[PDB]
This record gives sequence, structure tokens and C-alpha cells, in this order.
Amino acid sequence: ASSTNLKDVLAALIPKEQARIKTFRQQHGGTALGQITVDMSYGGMRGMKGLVYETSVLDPDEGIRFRGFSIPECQKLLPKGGGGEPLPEGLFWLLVTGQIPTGAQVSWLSKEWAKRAALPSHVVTMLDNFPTNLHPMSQLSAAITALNSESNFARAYAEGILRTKYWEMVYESAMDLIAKLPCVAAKIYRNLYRAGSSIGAIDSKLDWSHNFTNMLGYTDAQFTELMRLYLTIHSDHEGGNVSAHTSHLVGSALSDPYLSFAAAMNGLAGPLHGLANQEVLGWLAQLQKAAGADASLRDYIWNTLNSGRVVPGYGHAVLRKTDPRYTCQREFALKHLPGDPMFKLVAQLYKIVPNVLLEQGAAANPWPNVDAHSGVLLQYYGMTEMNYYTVLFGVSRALGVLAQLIWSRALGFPLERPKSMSTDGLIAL
Repeated sequence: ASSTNLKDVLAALIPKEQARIKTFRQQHGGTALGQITVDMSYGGMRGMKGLVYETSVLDPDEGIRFRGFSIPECQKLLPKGGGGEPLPEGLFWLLVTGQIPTGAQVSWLSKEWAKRAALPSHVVTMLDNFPTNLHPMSQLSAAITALNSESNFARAYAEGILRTKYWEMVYESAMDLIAKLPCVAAKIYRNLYRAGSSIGAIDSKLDWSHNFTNMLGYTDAQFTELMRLYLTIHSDHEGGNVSAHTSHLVGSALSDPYLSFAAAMNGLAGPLHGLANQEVLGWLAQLQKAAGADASLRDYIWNTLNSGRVVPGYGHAVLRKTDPRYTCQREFALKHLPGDPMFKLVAQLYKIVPNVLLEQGAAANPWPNVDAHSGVLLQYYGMTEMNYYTVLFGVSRALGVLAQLIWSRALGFPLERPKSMSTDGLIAL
């Protein structure tokens, strides 16, 4: 047939990457990066360099970057569904490499996951008897913890593999995870909202995104495409966010990938971490019954900002133009769902909001994010089961919390371990 080695590649790159970091820490190593304040301790390590996360960096001028590769350059580059919208595969490839997977490097992986894609009967069991009253983000988290039984790394932990051999199996757990994530999550849904029917089979002929949607039991061809672009973009976004930080912290403790990703979700399961996409959509909804004007919404938002309220969705700390990940989904409705009452709307906010904000001193990056653009698309296709949107966002962040997990292991990074505080101490300190 055809293919590239992935693991094979990975294996080659490393000593390259492990040498650059050793020269580096070897010279400039103890060079003075920053200061800690008694305020930043109390602020959640707020603006406190402490990462070394390597897959993505926020650029105040371009948005997020999957190397130097920004939202837009991936789009036209990462290899297409064979559609318009990119494959989370090539994306996951990119992230692990620093490279743009070619045709057969991407398909390489689809066949790869196709395969890897097997769920124990004990996780099937357990998913099945979960009471509906248990949130999806809760059942997910439990499955993955239960799937941890299957971990090649735990097992080679037991058996005594060696340091340097750490990645070559945190990788193996790594691919399987991603492979059987859409089964766990397809299963959740179906069980929840599709009157617990079957999730179906797995077609090796299909690429990740599609078997998800087809396990998800949606058939709209446009549907899958959104699947493909939604998994790519929600993917990664620095190593300081709840989800990533948490895969990282638990993972540091040499905890198999599975274990660090079901904690990573207890983290995403958070309110100040999991529900944004949702918040907005609800506010829009309210907008919804509260076709109309530039004039009336400019008036309502006006009132909103003035009545001490805020618009769920716009205004980023650093960002310094449109989160392109918003643009990405907007570049889509038009393609797609162009005269959609609720999209329309969304798109109005776009016209109105930035100005009002700027004009009503609550600026310097008044442009919307992603969380403003998705929910309106999910629902359009049928995806109205909102509690569930958090799983989709966990099925996507997957690709970028694993694809570095394998590198923290690979570079051989130590136990996260920040000496802790105490208010009586600092008072003397």
C-alpha cells in the first residue's frame, strides 16, 4: 500500500529536540524569566510563566498557532477530507511532528485509528447501566478511567521499561485513546438522547470525523464536514488551560495517558471551563424572543452594556483581532446555513457589538472568539442537546493534550512541583 511511520518519524525527531533543549538550559538555563508577587499567588498563578507546553502558542496578532501555523494556514494546508474542511487527523499529525502530513500520512492514520478502535466489554457494560441522571461529562470521565485497564504504559511500568523508553508507549495508549474516544462519546449520546440504541460499527474505509458522526447517528453529509473542522479547531490552545494543565499535572506523576485525560475532563467539566459555547447560546436564545435591526439590537446591547451586563462571547485579554476560529465557523454558515434566522443573528452581533464595546470603553480586543460561533452551528444540524456540547469539546482538546503528553514524556520533564503557600507564612516572608 502506502504510508509514513509516525511513530517512526517521532523516534527520529526526538534526539534532535532533546539536544536543543539541553544546549539551551545548559547556557541561558538560570536566566531570569520573571518575578512572583504576593498578589499572583492569590491570583491563580496569574501571568506566571511556568509552562513549556510545545504544541501551541497564542499570537496577539494572529490568534492561536499550531507551530507557527495559524488557524488560516492550517485550513488551506492540512489535507482535506477528499470536502473543504480539514481533518483532525492531519492536525493531530501536525501537532506531534511540526509538520504537515501528506495524503497517505493522513490516511495512514485513519486506517490506524480504524483499527485501534476497540472498547472492552466492561466499559460497554458500565456505560450502559449509567443512570441518565449522571451528566455525560461525568460518564465520559468514568469510562476513560475504566479504560485505563487497557494501558500499555502502566503495564510496561510494572514490567520495568526505561526512562528513555517512556514515550514509545505513552504513544501506544495515546493512539488507542483517540481511537476509542468517539465510541465512548457516541455511546454516551445514543444512550442519553437516542433512547440508548446502538452506536454501530466502525468502517475502516472512514476517516475519524465520519465514523464519529456515523456512530453519533447523523447522516447529513454537511454534518460531517463540520464535524471535521470542529474537531480540528477546539483541539489545542496553550498548556495553561484547565484541561491541558491537568492532563499535564496528573500525567507528570507518570500516570498512564488514560488516567490523565479523565482528570483532564473533570477539569473541562468545570463551569468556569466547560460551559461557554452554551452560556452564549442561551443568551442568544433569550435575545431570540425578547428579524430586527441594526437599530434594535444596537439598542438592546447598549442597554445591556449600560445595565451593568456583558455580551457572552466578545472581548479577549490579548487577542488583538478576530479569533479566526470564530471566523472559521462564519466562513461556514455563509457557505452552508446562510439565511438561518439564528445565524443571521449571530452575524448581526458581529456588525453591532464590536463598535458599541469600543464606544462604551470595554475594549482593546472587542472581537469575538469561537464560543460565539459554534453553538449556533451545532443546533442547526440537530445537535440541540446542549449539556452534551462539553463532550464534543473534550473529544477535540484530546488531540492536543495527548500530542504533548507523549513529548513531556519524550523530553523527559519532571513532577510538577511548585512549593506551596500559606497566608501566615507569606505574612512573615
